[PDB]
Amino acid sequence: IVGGQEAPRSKWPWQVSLRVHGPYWMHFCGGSLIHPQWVLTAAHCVGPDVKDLAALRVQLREQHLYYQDQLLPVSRIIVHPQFYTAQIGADIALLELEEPVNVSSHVHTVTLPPASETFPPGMPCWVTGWGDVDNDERLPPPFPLKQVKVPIMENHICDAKYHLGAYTGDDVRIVRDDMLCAGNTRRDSCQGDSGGPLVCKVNGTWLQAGVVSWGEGCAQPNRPGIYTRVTYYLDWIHHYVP
Amino acid sequence: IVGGQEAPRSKWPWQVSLRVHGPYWMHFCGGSLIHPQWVLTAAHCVGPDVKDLAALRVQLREQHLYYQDQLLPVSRIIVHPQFYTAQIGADIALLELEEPVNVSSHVHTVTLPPASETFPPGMPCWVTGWGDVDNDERLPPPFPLKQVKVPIMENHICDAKYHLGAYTGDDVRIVRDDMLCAGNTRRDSCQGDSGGPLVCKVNGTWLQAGVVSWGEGCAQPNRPGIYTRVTYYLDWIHHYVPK
Amino acid sequence: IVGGQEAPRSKWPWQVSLRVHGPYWMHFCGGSLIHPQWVLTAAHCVGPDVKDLAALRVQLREQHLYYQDQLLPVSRIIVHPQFYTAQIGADIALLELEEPVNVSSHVHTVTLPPASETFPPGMPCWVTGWGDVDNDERLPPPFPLKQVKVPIMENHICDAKYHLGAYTGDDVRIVRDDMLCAGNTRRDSCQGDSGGPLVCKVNGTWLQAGVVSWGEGCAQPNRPGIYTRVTYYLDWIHHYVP
Amino acid sequence: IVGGQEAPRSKWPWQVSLRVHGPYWMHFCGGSLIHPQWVLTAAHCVGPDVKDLAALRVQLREQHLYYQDQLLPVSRIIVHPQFYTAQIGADIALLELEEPVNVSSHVHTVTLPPASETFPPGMPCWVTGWGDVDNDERLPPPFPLKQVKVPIMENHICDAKYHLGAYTGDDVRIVRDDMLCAGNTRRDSCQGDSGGPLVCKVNGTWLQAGVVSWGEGCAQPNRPGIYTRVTYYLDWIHHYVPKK
Amino acid sequence: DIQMTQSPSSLSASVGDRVTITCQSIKSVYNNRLGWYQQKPGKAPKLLIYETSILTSGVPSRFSGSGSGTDFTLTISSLQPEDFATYYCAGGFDRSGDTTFGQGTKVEIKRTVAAPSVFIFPPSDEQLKSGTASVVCLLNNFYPREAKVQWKVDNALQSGNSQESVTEQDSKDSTYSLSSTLTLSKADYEKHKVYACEVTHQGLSSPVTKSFNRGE
Amino acid sequence: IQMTQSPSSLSASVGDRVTITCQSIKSVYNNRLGWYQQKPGKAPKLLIYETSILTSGVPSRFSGSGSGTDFTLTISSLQPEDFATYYCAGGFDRSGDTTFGQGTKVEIKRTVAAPSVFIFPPSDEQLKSGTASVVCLLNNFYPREAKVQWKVDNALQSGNSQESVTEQDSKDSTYSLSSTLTLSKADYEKHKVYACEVTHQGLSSPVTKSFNRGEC
Amino acid sequence: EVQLVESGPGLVKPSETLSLTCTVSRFSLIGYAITWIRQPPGKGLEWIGGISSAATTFYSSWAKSRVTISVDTSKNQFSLKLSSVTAADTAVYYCARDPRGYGAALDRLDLWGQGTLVTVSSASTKGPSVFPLAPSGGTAALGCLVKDYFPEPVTVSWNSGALTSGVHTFPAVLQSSGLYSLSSVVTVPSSSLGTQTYICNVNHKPSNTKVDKKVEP
Amino acid sequence: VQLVESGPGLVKPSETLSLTCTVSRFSLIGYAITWIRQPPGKGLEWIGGISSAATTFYSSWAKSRVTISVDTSKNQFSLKLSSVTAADTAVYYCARDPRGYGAALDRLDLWGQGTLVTVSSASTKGPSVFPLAPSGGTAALGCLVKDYFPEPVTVSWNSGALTSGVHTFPAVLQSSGLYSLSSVVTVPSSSLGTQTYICNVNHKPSNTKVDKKVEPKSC
Ligand SMILES: *C[C@@](*)(O)[C@H](CCCNC(N)=[NH2+])NC(=O)CNC(=O)[C@@H](N)CCC(=O)O
Ligand SMILES: *C[C@@](*)(O)[C@H](CCCNC(N)=[NH2+])NC(=O)CNC(=O)[C@@H](N)CCC(=O)O
Ligand SMILES: *C[C@@](*)(O)[C@H](CCCNC(N)=[NH2+])NC(=O)CNC(=O)[C@@H](N)CCC(=O)O
Ligand SMILES: *C[C@@](*)(O)[C@H](CCCNC(N)=[NH2+])NC(=O)CNC(=O)[C@@H](N)CCC(=O)O
Ligand SMILES: [Ca+2]
Ligand SMILES: [Ca+2]
Ligand SMILES: [Ca+2]
Repeated sequence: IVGGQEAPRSKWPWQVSLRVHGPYWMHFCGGSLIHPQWVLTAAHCVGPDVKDLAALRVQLREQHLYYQDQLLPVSRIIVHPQFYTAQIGADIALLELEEPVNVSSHVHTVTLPPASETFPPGMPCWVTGWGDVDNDERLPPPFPLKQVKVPIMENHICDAKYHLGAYTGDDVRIVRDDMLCAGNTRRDSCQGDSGGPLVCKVNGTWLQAGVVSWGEGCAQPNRPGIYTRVTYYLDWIHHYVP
Repeated sequence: IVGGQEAPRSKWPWQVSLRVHGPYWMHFCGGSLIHPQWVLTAAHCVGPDVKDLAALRVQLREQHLYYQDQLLPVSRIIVHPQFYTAQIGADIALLELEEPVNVSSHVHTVTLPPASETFPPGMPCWVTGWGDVDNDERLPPPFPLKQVKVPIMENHICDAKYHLGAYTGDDVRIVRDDMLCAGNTRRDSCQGDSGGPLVCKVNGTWLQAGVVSWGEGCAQPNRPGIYTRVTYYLDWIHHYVPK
Repeated sequence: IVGGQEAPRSKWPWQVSLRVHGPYWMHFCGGSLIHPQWVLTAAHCVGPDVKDLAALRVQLREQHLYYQDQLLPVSRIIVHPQFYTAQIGADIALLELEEPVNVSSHVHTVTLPPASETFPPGMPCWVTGWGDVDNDERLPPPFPLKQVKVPIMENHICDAKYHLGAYTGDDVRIVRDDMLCAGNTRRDSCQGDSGGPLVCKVNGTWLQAGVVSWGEGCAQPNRPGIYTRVTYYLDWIHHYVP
Repeated sequence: IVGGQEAPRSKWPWQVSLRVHGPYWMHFCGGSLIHPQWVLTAAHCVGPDVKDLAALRVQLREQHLYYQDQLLPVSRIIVHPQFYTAQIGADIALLELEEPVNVSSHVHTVTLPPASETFPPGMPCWVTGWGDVDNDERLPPPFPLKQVKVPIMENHICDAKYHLGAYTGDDVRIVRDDMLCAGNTRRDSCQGDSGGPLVCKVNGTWLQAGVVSWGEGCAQPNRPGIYTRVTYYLDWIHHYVPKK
Repeated sequence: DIQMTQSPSSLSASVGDRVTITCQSIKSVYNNRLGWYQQKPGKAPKLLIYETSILTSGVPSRFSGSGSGTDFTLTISSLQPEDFATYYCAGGFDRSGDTTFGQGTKVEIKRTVAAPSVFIFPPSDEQLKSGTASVVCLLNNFYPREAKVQWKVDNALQSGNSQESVTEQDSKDSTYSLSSTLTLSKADYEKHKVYACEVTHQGLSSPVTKSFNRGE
Repeated sequence: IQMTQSPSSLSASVGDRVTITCQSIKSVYNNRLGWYQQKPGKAPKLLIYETSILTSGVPSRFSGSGSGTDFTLTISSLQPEDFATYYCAGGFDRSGDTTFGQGTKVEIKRTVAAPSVFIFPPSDEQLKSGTASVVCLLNNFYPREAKVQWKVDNALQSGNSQESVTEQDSKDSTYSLSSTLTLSKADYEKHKVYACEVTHQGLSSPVTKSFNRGEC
Repeated sequence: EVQLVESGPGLVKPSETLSLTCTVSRFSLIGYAITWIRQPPGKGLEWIGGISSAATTFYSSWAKSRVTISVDTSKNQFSLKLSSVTAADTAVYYCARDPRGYGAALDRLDLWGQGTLVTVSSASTKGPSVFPLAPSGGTAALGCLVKDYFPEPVTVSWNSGALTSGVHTFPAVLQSSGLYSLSSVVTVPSSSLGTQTYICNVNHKPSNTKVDKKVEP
Repeated sequence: VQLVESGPGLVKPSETLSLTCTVSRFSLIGYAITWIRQPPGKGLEWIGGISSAATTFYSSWAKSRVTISVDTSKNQFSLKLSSVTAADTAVYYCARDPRGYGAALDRLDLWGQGTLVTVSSASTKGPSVFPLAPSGGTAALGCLVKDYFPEPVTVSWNSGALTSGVHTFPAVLQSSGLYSLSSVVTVPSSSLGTQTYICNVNHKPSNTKVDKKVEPKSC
């Protein structure tokens, strides 16, 4: 998380951390608990290549990584079939947990939006994660979960910004309709934040607007962070998730 | 270059090395002299972001990098407008040199193919460059230009291989029609080879079939190298480059 | 610490972790609380070059690094005058804290030995630290304090081992009289453990026998760990420390 | 080499490059041809630990590394018995080549000094190598041999400088009698230059005054380059290398 | 409970033969959750194949796994002498406890008929100090396992006095060794003189009798 | 050559400690002494180099010792696979004074096994092509040292037969040998009984195998 | 180089509780699952239960009532406790790892322990009595009779590991006495007798007995 | 890592045998290659070698009639032995000294597979396979692999299927100047007349593959 502060213990109970085997079960991506048996993450975290599930574990909402770990096994990885790369689109995946989580005050699910939800600018949105604090800058120990309020930008506005200082033709779409834009040069998500949620307050309820997907660098001029528009893939998500 | 040997002094006279300023003018991509005032390269080498020309020079065909350098300035960078990323496609670019090259026996142009040319399997093809010798393995000093004979694979065959051990739906195309496949687990191009040529002998003449573009890893199982199909962009090249 | 396990919360209350400014107050050496206003460490940690005290803090006994940190300022660095390099000898230093620590059950001082103490083989000795787990292998998060029981080896035996597979003349002493040997190929201290204590149980009391100094590699054949012999420098320590 | 320029093709014919096996026979130290069958280097390059000779080759004077290599095998490594570390001293070694080199105009030996030679300040000395151009800064391709004129400093003066901004007691000697000091913040040897020669012109002849040994950083304030005093070890060198 | 059926329960095959062991269930396997184990006598089972068809690294290519749902197969393309072991399949039907092992399949090597080397050992003077005595007949390195050892004490046939034990088939020559131990009281051992073991095997044209005279 | 290996050949049981010595009159240059293992029909393998250094992957049962003029290869616990010809090789200078030792053939020791003598008459196709080639097979025996004689109508033949011997098998450690008497079909067609007489250590009274001529 | 080790009492009296521990040498197992399997003598593999990556216990149909599986992260140990044991519980106990950290899996048990024999009996441990099986021109056979011990196992080596070829240690037989008897034989050349010394090295770990007996003609 | 010897298998006397030692997908720049030969049934003999610095060293014998060289561009080493006699018939090996010595023998870490060179005025020939027809318990039968040139011949039974009891003997040079061998197999007498035996002889130098079907006779 570029910009923003350390999240309070209470906030973001749906926040998960994806772990990879090695000298330790290291953090590499985030995700959200959308059901007691399901995690919503980015496809680029777990694909396009088929991954050995022995090399993956999920960690539920805790303040700091590695200090109070209880690693959960994954039974299935479901990557959107239309996914190849983040810039192409369909950067969304589901993880089915081997065991259902016992929901509580500190650990519970995030609400997905209705299809009709557009998430226009002005919307109070927040992105959360344990990823990079700046470009090629890791989150230092004790690894606190970080949060940042990010401004929503319209797709065409964002798409126009992405063309500034680029050879790509103006008629050539960069920011695709399954994507959403948020951030500026001070507030943004970064590498290690992927799969993590972009949540917005809509009539007193937190709805996951997006999934941390990609962007050119981290909090770069005319390069807002790009997210997978959750509304676009609702039908796919709900084919698996109750 | 993964697999293959060091090129003879004679061979590949169209081969160029793209340089970037720093403690030295370091090699970062390859390219081909297609005209005395033009070099053909991959767009990902010089894009999608706009680059300062002060930070770029071209080096004509020499056996080793840095030993006998004569760095040439570039006056213009022309990246295909449809280019964003290698996997999306249109990974092609042109560099206009500030001064024309006086062509000789060791330094001359490569012939571009006619549009009708398909480059089917069986074709004797070679790829050349100064890039990585294996995955995350740099070409060691004295930096000789390397060559490798690579087998051409049909797009649908290659696209099928790309789907093996991938979640991507079979109906979802990976190897696009502006792309070409060549290589195996022993013979392939790698990072630092980009923009460099894939040349095939067609009726006694060397024609550039492709431009080194992308691939998953270097010489990986079921992952042949992907090159830019030069035929696809002939009309665009010739809008700038004299016939 | 090469070999050995994670220390219980109770054990080694004198253990300190030296910090250096940067993206975070990172651990770089260990040391021991020998007085409520003094820390005993290795000279190579803080020398021979003069160090800016703004760049240094002391962290008292805690189980894991960076989780419950309360960084203490240092007012003076006293490096033994005979110190230039670890292999030459006199790799011992004192840190005077700006404020005296309030001693308790979890945080208290280590006893220094009498001069007459020899620390012969057979002695039950332990070395503790947050340093490297193996050669060029850092201690992974959550950074637990590690402990390992190390076997004491006589200086001449150790010096003979140090000459095996070395061009150095047999008459040329490597292990000096101000040094002490402990460890094998399975149990040893490593980089980042420097300054830390080598304590042995002598008639029901823990006495700091040595200070983590140097060695060729970490737990290498015929290369036991070399510690500064605390008995050798007692007079110097007690010139400053009450 | 910190500071200084690229050496002309003619100059420093005694200069050798020590190589180590790997993806290529990479440069790691230097040395000097002192006899057609012997090369003089620093002990820390090849010790104190025993090294496999399969992993070592010597490359005679050439302008650039790797471009026109003819790697020579080594038959014996002789490290001074008193050597453990550079700061302790006796950082000197000899390599016996498996084959004698055919000396020429571009490749020939350096003269060792008489024992009486002191090498006082003022002398015109030069250090040569293919090592680091600055602290943690490698010599970039095409890897030219570099040269730098370095000023000689007296041992006690140098020792005093080494104590400035150091906790080490003034009575505690850092620059030992088997060592020699040369360099400043603009001119100096660096990592990879080790074993290379420090040559000075004495009555119209180039004599190897020192062997690149160690130093705190590269061209750092009050930290001149420390070299092994060749005079100190003449008797040891000549126990193995024919007098002539 | 237990609901997985392996077929056959035991098989015998020659070296180089293709071997097929099938594993069947009534409920379908959860998520390709079907593995194959090889258990050599007095050793922990070894995982050869996992997730139906994936081969454990280091395991020879002669081992392959196939199948889906309710029907699975372990294949040994060219059976080797070392491949002698009990093979067990194991599957998962759910993620909360419905996992079992198959009954197992004992794979045995077939080779040319080999005759045993018969040996007789009289009770030790050390043992004769205590009340008991033991006479040992050894049958060394033969094929097949089937063999009958008869005890003749002064030519009289013996019943219920002996106990035999067979070695597990050799990993290299694929043969067996058998020991028949007759147990007698010191009182009865002194009552007789001619002790012999008559061996009748397939590899012997006529029964081999090995004996000794008491007090020699 | 100045490299004396001792013995030239040795026989030892499995698990036995084996010592092969290499000695020279001139002293070895710079610990320049290596040990090679050559298995039949294979390139030599470097096991030990620079007197005592073990090649990576080579079992710890192989060790090298010595200096100057006397060196030793040691096999602490001889394995059946260890049968081969071991050669030492040394250097006395850097310009050409290097040789190999004459070699030591190491052979695995086992119990005496009498041969099985088989006589084979010339095939009809070979007789139709004008040649008579008689084969006297000797099968699976220990030791290799055996005597074969060819009698034609009881008349002892000379220098018309050719023997050939296989190597030591790592399964039973025995050998087999082929005596082959060759003559024309015209020389064949003038004699009745073709006999092969075999004399071995396992043969208390020799074994004669014979046939009467033709395609009867 | 990765090892799992089962530890615990070899002999348990009936009605009591068997307690076993599965330890992991020079390797951590934070994200993994350990399951316990048993194998009655001569019978096949049976699942007892397991503990997941998230410390969740799963027990088989039988056992649910009388079995407890736990983790001591501080000790790098896994426990198994089987209450009210009968002779039906006499088996070889194994602990194995599921690298996916499942807890109720069986299809991918990659690492296994060596196995530990647990015998449920009211009988007391008895050390064995070793007797020589004395040799009789060509080949000669000789051995050791390891009579009347309890419980299993007994390990027999020859010449302290040096003699491995031709060695045949037979499986143990339960006698009328309720004690085990066993023989270990070896074939050697008759020529080697009187020139070579043959000693069998009998080891009964349940009673901490080690007997070395020299066989003579 | 692999070293490969290449060259003519058959050389006529008085001529010059030219061999090449190739190196696959490995550097070899700082190394030395030595050539060794091994007469049939005899021991190892050093021919000569080339150092890391391209320096040639030749043995006592050979010096006069031997030439060793390097083609770095081809990653090849050559061996040229002039005026060859039957005394030069051996297996030729090229080996590497990892110290790049040239005249060493004590540390030849990598070796080639070996190349048989036969010095003869004789021409190439396929073998003639003849059955060694069997004959109440165990029966023996085989194949006679007569007159061929040069070595080797590979004998399998039932196209690899029968391996146990198979004994293929070493080859013997005859008066004719043509080699010959045999291959024997023991089978149960019960299996004869139900099991068809086929010995598959293969002579790669002439590209010949013969399958002889061994069957019983009457006298
Ligand atoms: C996979 C996930 O951790 C990252 C983070 C997304 C970056 N977010 C913002 N706001 N800038 N996703 C990727 O790295 C996907 N690929 C890209 O972002 C590339 N365009 C650049 C990758 C890079 O600079 O490392
Ligand atoms: C830009 C140029 O240096 C390389 C060379 C192409 C790789 N060739 C083959 N045959 N694989 N082009 C790229 O690196 C373009 N991007 C990619 O290949 C990515 N898919 C991954 C790069 C990686 O794995 O390091
Ligand atoms: C200063 C402190 O972190 C280390 C740790 C001592 C190593 N302990 C054992 N048992 N080896 N002290 C040093 O790094 C002092 N310098 C050395 O030990 C060097 N001889 C080795 C340097 C290296 O390999 O990194
Ligand atoms: C071994 C050789 O290549 C180097 C070079 C000598 C450095 N020269 C000058 N003038 N500073 N020798 C060493 O690295 C010996 N060790 C040291 O000098 C250490 N005191 C520090 C090494 C460092 O700063 O990285
Ligand atoms: Ca970046
Ligand atoms: Ca890569
Ligand atoms: Ca430095």
